[PDB]
Amino acid sequence: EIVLTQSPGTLSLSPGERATLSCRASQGVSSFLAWYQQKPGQAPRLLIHGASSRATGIPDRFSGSGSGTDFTLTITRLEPEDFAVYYCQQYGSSPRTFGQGTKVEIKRTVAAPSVFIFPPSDEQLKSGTASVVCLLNNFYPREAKVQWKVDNALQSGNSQESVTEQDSKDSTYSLSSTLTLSKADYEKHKVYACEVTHQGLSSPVTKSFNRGE
Amino acid sequence: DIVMTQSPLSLPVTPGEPASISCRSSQSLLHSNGYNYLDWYLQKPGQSPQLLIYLGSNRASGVPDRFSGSGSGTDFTLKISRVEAEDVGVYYCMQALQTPGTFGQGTRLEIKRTVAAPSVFIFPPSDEQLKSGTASVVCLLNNFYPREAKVQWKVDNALQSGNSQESVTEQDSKDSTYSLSSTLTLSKADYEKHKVYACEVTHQGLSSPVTKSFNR
Amino acid sequence: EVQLVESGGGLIQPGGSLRLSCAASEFIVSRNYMSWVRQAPGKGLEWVSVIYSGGSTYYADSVKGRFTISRDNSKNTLNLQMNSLRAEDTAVYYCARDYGDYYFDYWGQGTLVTVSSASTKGPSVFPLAPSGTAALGCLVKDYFPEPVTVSWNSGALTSGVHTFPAVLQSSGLYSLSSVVTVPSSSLGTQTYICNVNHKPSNTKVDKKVEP
Amino acid sequence: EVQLLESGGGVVQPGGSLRLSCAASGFAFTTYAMNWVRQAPGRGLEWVSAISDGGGSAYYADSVKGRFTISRDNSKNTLYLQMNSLRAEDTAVYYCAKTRGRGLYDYVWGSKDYWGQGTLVTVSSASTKGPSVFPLAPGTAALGCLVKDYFPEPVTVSWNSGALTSGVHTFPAVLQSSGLYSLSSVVTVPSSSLGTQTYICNVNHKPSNTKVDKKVEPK
Amino acid sequence: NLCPFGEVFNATRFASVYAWNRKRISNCVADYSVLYNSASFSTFKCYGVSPTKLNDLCFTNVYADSFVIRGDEVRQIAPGQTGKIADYNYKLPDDFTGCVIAWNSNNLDSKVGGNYNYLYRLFRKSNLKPFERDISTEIYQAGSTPCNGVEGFNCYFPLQSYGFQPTNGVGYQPYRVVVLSFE
Repeated sequence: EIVLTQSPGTLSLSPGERATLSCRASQGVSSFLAWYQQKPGQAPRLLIHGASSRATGIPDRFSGSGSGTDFTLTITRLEPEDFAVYYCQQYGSSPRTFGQGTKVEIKRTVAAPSVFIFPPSDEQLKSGTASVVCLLNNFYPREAKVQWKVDNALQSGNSQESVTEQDSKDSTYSLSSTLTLSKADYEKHKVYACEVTHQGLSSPVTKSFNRGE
Repeated sequence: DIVMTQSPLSLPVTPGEPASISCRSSQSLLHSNGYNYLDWYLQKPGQSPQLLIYLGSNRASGVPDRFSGSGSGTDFTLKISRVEAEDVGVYYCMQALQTPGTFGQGTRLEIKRTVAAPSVFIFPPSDEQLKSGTASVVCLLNNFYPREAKVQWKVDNALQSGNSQESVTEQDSKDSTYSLSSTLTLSKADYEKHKVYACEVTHQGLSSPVTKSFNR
Repeated sequence: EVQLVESGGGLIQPGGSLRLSCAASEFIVSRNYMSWVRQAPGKGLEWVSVIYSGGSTYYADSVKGRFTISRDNSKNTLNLQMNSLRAEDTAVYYCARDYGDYYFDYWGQGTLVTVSSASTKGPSVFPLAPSGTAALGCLVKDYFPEPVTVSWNSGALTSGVHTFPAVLQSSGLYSLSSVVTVPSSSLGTQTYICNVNHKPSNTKVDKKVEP
Repeated sequence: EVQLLESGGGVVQPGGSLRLSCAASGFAFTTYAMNWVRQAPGRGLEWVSAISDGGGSAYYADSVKGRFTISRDNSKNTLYLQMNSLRAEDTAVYYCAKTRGRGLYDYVWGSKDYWGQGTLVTVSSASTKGPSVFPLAPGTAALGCLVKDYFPEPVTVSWNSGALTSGVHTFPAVLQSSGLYSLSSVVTVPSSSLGTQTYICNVNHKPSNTKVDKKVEPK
Repeated sequence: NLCPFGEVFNATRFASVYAWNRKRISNCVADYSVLYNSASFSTFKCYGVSPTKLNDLCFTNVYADSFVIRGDEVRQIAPGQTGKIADYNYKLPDDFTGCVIAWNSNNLDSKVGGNYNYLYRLFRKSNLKPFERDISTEIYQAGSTPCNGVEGFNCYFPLQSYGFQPTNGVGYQPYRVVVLSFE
């Protein structure tokens, strides 16, 4: 099978700027290459075929180049609706195969998150499980670090986090972190805290609560 | 043959404003198969023509959505919902039914742009040319709108006539202005028995006529 | 006016059977190259199977002997019979009009096929009580399988709502949080309810979230 | 990828003959009908001829029947226009244009999807003459080149080998009483740069293999 | 009488696969040694007969088909195959008795910019009967709307050009193919 390698894996640009996506092929596929655009939650959309032919209704700022093993897709003047994942797909041999993708994210100014910590409900405690939730709201860039502190001891390997997709309005991310414990291990500790490190913060920001309160 | 009648032959449009070109046909172009066999072509200045609409209502490959074809039988219409500077050029309709392929007379889309007065320059003849016995004095009216201007030569403040050639560019595709050059041809004998050569430009864009001159 | 609409997705045991169906609107499956393409959650695109305009069929090596592509001409339907379903096979399945066995120029919205040994369990919904600007939410925990849909005040409140992608925790269940930002001054007076709907388990929960 | 290269076409003495070529490039030329369309200087498009794929069917405008021959070499992808008994009313820019569709009712003479850049044909008694280039010497200045006394058309003028495109107007040529053409080409620059910048106009008159560089500078 | 196999193999032009040529060969003697001893025939597979022993057999007719395809597709010029060549352009019978030879023709059939003369059928509503080949150009209706003889959306010209490009990998180069049938 032709193995299709796409780079860069992710690409942060600003509306109006120029985008150059690359897709290299494990062996010759001549001109038999297509490019697709996929937005989150909906089906992919054909942009070009034959390495350089625009599909029907595809704006002209999209353009394809390459032959053999090295192909590139170029968006000339990035519009706010051109920010998605782009796949290449060879149809020269074997099974037809797709690249692994390239996320084209909008870059904007640094935005710091506002931090919220949520103690578990009495209803959930009855079930025997405690879930502490730390919320980081509307920030950029995406890379943030969350550190859980239980009675000021740094925790590790007992929490899971989840990021949103860029907000269409203000181009920001949000993030939640969920520390999970048994009712027992939860109830034997006093102060739960969440420490957030992010470029938009001069020094990390802690939100905390006392569980006996 | 089928006669195609275009209206109007010149269409002034303000940038952003919609435009409409009418095209009427001798016979009905409605084919048995439901399609009206009318095409719309555009020829931008200096380029070769280009398909906009085919079979009456279908935009050609690459054609923006603000271009639009409608009508049936003998009355058709091309509409540009937002006219912009790149659209300047000549539009031709054409029937595609029968063997005499016949075009409309063409419609010159003008872009009714805001009044801009010309920059005026005058160039004496080179010395190279004066060796070979003649002299060309060139006056340049640059980036003006509308196209209408009077240029007037004076040699020692004496009006000229009959020895003046001029040429006007087509409307620029970015800023929608015109440029003009006027050439006053004389013999070297005549050109060196006067000293002041003046070019006088009157244009709606300025208050009083502007004069550029040089002394030989 | 052109359209491809999949159906028949859902939760099925390992080693069970499931029959996907794709209904075409304006353009005839019997005269077209039709294909199935699948996408595992958070992963790339894999071609599965194709049927030629004239009848030939081809399959990805991972699904030969288990999948069968076919079509109902009297109903303009593309079909995929899937037997011996595995974990690997959990994905979103797309039917696509296939231009000459080359590229896929028109896609349907897709259908989600979850193949797991777990059982359809509706979620437990807990309040994330608010403690100017204020944050509040609902923890939607231990359901199976996605999707689940959160809304706030029956949809009358969409501004400032974030719902996070679900996470599969070690237990093998699904957990997500949905949060909304509201003014602090509104906390006592305004009432805030998340509306959790989990159609796979046929389950619906409303809870008041409050300080 | 589709492109259509016209060749042939220069000055032809009246009553004489000429053969136009159109070289097709990046498409299934063998499957499409072809067209020749004509534009006389200062006027509109006139259709002249059409030919189906692989020859066989040809069509001609009234004004060229008996004198013109459209033909096709599907071997090496070339279209031909044989022009006999040429006339003043045949002086025009000629270009091949590819028929858009390929179905039964798309028609050989019909919608034309891609057009070539064209080739100019001049029916005239006159003799070919290369031009003479003279400078038009100069907080914003004008300068340019006068390209005088040449036949036939066209003449191309670039500035600094193409590096200077912003601000250039090359006017249409005018026909002087001598029978020869004349044009000028001007460009606007910041006056503050007339000191140290250099402006060279490159005139190219292919019909006579004339190629001239004149540097233009404040006298 | 030498059977005119030189006219077939050393032909100047070859046919497109959808329009493959056939030459009936009758009333002569043919020298099959000159074929198996050719360094050029990358493919030389024979069905129902043995290649060496082909100078010791007699038949009442011999048929010679020639066309150009991609190297990736010579795999399909064999009994019991499927794919766009076997199904819509050139189909051999299950009970084939003959030989199929091919040879890379990059030097004669590809050029820079692409040679678009060679064509294959892309759209056909039903598989082709063996040796049963259509020359048709009617546009292909892929929707419920009739096309009314006008190429457009869901209304595709049934042929497509190979666009033979000189640079490609070997599987994409043109291959001239000759099929000999023995009956």
